[PDB]
Amino acid sequence: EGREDPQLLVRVRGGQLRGIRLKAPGGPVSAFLGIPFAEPPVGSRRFMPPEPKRPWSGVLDATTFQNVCYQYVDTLYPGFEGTEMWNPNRELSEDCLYLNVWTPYPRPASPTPVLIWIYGGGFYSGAASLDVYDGRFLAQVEGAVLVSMNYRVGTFGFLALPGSREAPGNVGLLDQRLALQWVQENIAAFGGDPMSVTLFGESAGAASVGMHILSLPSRSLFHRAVLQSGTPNGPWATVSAGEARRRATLLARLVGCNDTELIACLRTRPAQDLVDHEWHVLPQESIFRFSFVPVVDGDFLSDTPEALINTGDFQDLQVLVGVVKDEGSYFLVYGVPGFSKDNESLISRAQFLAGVRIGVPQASDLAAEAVVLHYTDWLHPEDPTHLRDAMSAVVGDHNVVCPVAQLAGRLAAQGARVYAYIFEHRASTLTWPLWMGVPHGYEIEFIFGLPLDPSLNYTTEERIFAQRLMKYWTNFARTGDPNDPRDSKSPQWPPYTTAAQQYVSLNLKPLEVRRGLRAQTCAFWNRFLPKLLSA
Amino acid sequence: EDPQLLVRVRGGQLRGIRLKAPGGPVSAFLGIPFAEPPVGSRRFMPPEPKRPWSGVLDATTFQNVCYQYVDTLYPGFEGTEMWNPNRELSEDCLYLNVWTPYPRPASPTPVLIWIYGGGFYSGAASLDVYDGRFLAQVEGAVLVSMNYRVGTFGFLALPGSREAPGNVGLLDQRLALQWVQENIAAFGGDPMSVTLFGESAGAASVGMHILSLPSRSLFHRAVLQSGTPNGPWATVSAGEARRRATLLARLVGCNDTELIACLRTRPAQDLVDHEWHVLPQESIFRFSFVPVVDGDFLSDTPEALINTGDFQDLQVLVGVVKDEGSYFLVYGVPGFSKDNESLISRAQFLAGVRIGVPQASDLAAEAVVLHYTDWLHPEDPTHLRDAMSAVVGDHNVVCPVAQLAGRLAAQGARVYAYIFEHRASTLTWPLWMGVPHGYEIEFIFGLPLDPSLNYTTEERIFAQRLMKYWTNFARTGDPNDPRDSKSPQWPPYTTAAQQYVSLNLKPLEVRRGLRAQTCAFWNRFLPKLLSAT
Ligand SMILES: O/N=C/c1cccc[n+]1CCCCCCC[n+]1ccccc1/C=N/O
Ligand SMILES: O/N=C/c1cccc[n+]1CCCCCCC[n+]1ccccc1/C=N/O
Repeated sequence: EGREDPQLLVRVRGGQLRGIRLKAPGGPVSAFLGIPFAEPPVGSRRFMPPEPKRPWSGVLDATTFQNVCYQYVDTLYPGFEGTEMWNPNRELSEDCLYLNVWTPYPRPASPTPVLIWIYGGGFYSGAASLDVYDGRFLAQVEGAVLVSMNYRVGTFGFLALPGSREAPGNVGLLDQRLALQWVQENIAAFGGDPMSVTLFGESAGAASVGMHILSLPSRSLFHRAVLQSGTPNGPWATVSAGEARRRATLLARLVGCNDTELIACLRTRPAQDLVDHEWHVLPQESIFRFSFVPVVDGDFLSDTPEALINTGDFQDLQVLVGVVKDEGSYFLVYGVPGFSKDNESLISRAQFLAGVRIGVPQASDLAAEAVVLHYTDWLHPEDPTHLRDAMSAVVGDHNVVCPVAQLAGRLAAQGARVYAYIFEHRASTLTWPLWMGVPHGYEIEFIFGLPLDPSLNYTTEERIFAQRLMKYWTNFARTGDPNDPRDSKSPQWPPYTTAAQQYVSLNLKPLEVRRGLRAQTCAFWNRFLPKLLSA
Repeated sequence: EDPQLLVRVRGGQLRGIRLKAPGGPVSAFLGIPFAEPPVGSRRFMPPEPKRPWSGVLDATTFQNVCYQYVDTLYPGFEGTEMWNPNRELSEDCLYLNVWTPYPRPASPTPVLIWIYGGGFYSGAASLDVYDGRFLAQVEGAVLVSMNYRVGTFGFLALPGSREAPGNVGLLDQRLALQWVQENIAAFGGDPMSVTLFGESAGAASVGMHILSLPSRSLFHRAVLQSGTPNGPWATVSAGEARRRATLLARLVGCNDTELIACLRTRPAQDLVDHEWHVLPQESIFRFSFVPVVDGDFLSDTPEALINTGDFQDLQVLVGVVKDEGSYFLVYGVPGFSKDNESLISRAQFLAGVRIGVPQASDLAAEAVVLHYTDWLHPEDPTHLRDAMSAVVGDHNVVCPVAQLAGRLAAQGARVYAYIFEHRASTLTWPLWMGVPHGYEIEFIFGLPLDPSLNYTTEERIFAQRLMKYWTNFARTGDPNDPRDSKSPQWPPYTTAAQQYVSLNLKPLEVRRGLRAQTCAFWNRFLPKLLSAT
């Protein structure tokens, strides 16, 4: 080895790694980036569960992010930061089963609570290498060991011919699980405490985190979970075995393809091809629906997440869950007619009713009418600003907020310690229009402490706010309690309970406790709407 | 023989009585017959005009209350008693009362015709709360009120039959209205300015006159307090009236002619004994014999008629009370009583909803329950009780009022809406019922002006406000004082703004949206949910 920095040389089960000393505002961090945790899921291994990475010889260079899993690249607004920031920042490859570790520099003397990030991207995109997921700040400032993994998204991660051997489904979850296993086995080499592993993830990452809560083999792999603006339950996070079967076969047809023959044919298809066609398998014109998502395979998910959260026992579990003020807004611009990032997206009543069909694609006419009935401000049913916002709300509520309420409820009710938040601070640097409020994904950069980077132009209040949030998150990672055990002058973040339904606002202001997470409306989505589908 | 108390009406001479109202005399002409007593073969039959009489008809005491069920739920309780018959029950009850100022107006003064409520099963124009002396005295109103047949006698219909064609209680009303047209001038009342007002079934009745062409020429303005021709209780279909009439007949031991003929042979209390027993479900705020959509008096359902009606030159004042629904809960909704605080369980709430929305399928009932649960405190009994109140008032009054308000406004009516939020200090019902329906009536009628009644002085001032609104409305079609300013003004209810005022001790506050969200649920969604089960 010779002349390299002794702190960047770590051994893991698969061999030797050279990480990189990264600058964070407050000092250096060790980053080990692109550590393989799986055999490349290429060729015959596409759609297949991940196989653990075979040891390598010599010192693996872990100084750069590895490939991003093959995925649809958003080109709605080319060159626009608001979309770009989420797009692959590394080469797209199916050989993308890599993970990243950030640790204090020098690496912590004593075992440090590990935060594992699981990115979102609706299960068709994402990458642990995105700037918003930069673990350097949590590592430097909070002394956290932060792990993020790439997991296969899209067909590659989720195309399922349920029952088959060649495409069992949920393999992207299995990638994730494999990275969790990797952390259990290897994190101590970094000063990470495998006995204090907190999964956190946003959106599909949050759904993913929830699936891990819901899937035994994952349960031993982490101790606490943060679910940001996503849940395993809800209308998008999973598909039935039947529907996954439907979509896999359809995608097969779309690309020119007994499961084995079909999958074999899919495995001959070049990655871009699967990507090019994956959008085209969705049953309706929808937003917040993704083609290849966790399949309720009876295996990874032994039953629907709804069933599993309704009957699961979560004694041991501390969960931090929450939402942004405007979960729906982001989605509207991706094909709800009338919505745009470039204008105030004031919509008509017709455009609202139309958006409701798209936003609640599984809704019957009655259901959709209920939604419209429920979200219409009957004092100004025609008011386009209201309609625009209720459209946001419908989509936000239906996909995130109410799933999260449902999740926080069922979890609390079944033993888990649940801390619920709503994140309400619109980043000063947001490039999405004002009307979009705090769209989802836009708390991430705060949790991750990007605002601490002076070069990023965040306000001072945001830097402080990020520090608070990192404190909450890492306090939660350390203890199962977001609350600063030191400073008790600060207002307390009370558990969320079915009885009290307490959750906190996360904004520039001190923690304000609020009760009932959109309680009225979520009763509509979580209790009433299902029944409206039983008839 | 006070000459002020002598009136020649079309059917002959009447002697009223001089009554004292706190600020002066009023001429009261009480018990004027406007119809042949609808007795014997005339039971269930359209009222015939009262034949002329000889000499001087003593119109100094209230006449008989139409034969009706007397409420025995809380015997001796002012809260229930004040609605009970305060005169002999008789089928011979087709009498109206006229209060005028004393001396009687020099010039044609606007007429208020009060139509009492009582679910179409009860009421009397003679109840102390319908005392017309105040409005007569303070406001120079010629106040008219009629008895109309309630229960089987007014509303037992075998639709299409010649001898129980239904809506006769309404025809009774229509006849009193015609009587006013023909006769009110003789009292100094202005037949060209007749404002119908009524509360609850009386409001529904006013509503029905609005919706019935023959009635339209008999009044110019309408005030529907806490009731509407539309909504779940004010009407039944022909088939349902037929069903209940034939069921009632079965229950009393009885081809239309023969069935009706048999029913006609039955003592009045026998019909009333079995009146209750014909409701299709265990309900509250549902009444056995109510106006029937007959394609005659009501050419279509009130729903249909308010949707399509043309109301250009109509002024309507509608409103509700804060707690439209509370009163009704004690009458069959388990867990509710005027005595305890009626803190109900969730279970009792769910059960109460099937009773309160008796027409609700399971799903619809769940929708109601889901809607009215405060999911933040889903089992809190105060909330559930209040929600049960709300469920009932909304389903039954507030939302039908909102629907009517909106449909009338849209269809060109001039509409003023109110919510009445002042609980009478003298209210014998418990606090949790807040302002139950009916309990604005005493205020509108001016009862707090009678110092003997123990209303606070604020209530007297308020009743004076209320009487001004009602009579201004009577006078002008606009409840606003063309004397006052910045008061604020009571704005018309419109479908756009949805402005309505709070009638309470505090000055008018304009509000927007008469339970708009919840009424959208009741008026827009519930129907879809039922018309798809
Ligand atoms: O695989 N799908 C390809 C495709 C093709 C044609 C049109 C649409 N799609 C889906 C992309 C949906 C975009 C949904 C939102 C994208 N997004 C990315 C990162 C962070 C946030 C978001 C949006 N949140 O609302
Ligand atoms: O027609 N027979 C009816 C009957 C017979 C035997 C037992 C019970 N009932 C119904 C009771 C009245 C319905 C409740 C309305 C009571 N009420 C009367 C006057 C003024 C107001 C009210 C209550 N409003 O909520």
